[PDB]
Amino acid sequence: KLSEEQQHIIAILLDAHHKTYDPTYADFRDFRPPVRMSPLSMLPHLADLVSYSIQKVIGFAKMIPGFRDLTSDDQIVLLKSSAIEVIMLRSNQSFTMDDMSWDCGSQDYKYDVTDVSKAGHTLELIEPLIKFQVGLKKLNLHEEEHVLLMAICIVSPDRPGVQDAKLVEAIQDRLSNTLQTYIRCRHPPPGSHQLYAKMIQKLADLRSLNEEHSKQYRSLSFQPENSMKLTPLVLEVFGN
Amino acid sequence: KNHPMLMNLLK
Ligand SMILES: CCC(O)(CC)COc1ccc([Si](C)(C)c2ccc(OC[C@@H](O)CCC(=O)O)c(C)c2)cc1C
Repeated sequence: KLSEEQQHIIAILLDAHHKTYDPTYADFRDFRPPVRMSPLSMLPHLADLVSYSIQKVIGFAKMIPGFRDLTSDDQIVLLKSSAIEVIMLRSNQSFTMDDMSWDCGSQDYKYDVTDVSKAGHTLELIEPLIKFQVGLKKLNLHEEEHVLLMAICIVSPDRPGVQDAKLVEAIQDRLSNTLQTYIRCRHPPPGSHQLYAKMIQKLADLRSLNEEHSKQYRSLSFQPENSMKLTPLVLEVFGN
Repeated sequence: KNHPMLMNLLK
């Protein structure tokens, strides 16, 4: 019982994802190369990767139905607070549970816990990050549910600094109703409710992952020798 | 507290 508006929304989000996610990872060749050999040897490569993904998340967010009906300040607030979470979400497409790594094409662009360690982060973040990727992968989401979850995570009225929270909620409500209805067409109860509840829990997990990444990013970026290796976009989005 | 790069990408 997907309405034609709900079918329209899913078609829009699927296309937006296909225009902002490159499964070939061809643009990785333009990043500063990874050094693995202590110095934060993977910070330059991973900073470029994160910077590249921030751009993709902005491109995806712009195509969410209703997002551009918000003020520019609310668009900025929603993107600044959600960029880290959407990166963790969209990274799950490359995550594989064979060796707990993000496989993006080749061994050069295959990242494990030690590579994240090589960017300055500790297990306080990486251990919660890995169990998130595993639990998300075990859901075996359809691409429809995946792109809906990313959009819902962006248009969240539960963000500090939001001005028109009621408008943000109304936009999220139709994405949420679209996701709930899509699940019901593919899963009878109670499995239908067990899936949507686990997806909302993943959004809750991202909030604590958001908090821990910002704590470690603040300690890392406070050192000028580290922030020198970042990009201007990362400094703007992750800093102010 | 100003985001000229995000604004440019949002435009
Ligand atoms: C620089 C700031 C720091 O904190 C250092 C100060 C480091 O931050 C880091 C470091 C590592 C990770 Si990650 C979860 C191992 C990861 C994996 C894969 C991936 O690829 C996305 C690809 O899916 C996009 C493809 C496309 O859109 O075409 C991305 C983006 C991230 C995340 C963060 C936030």
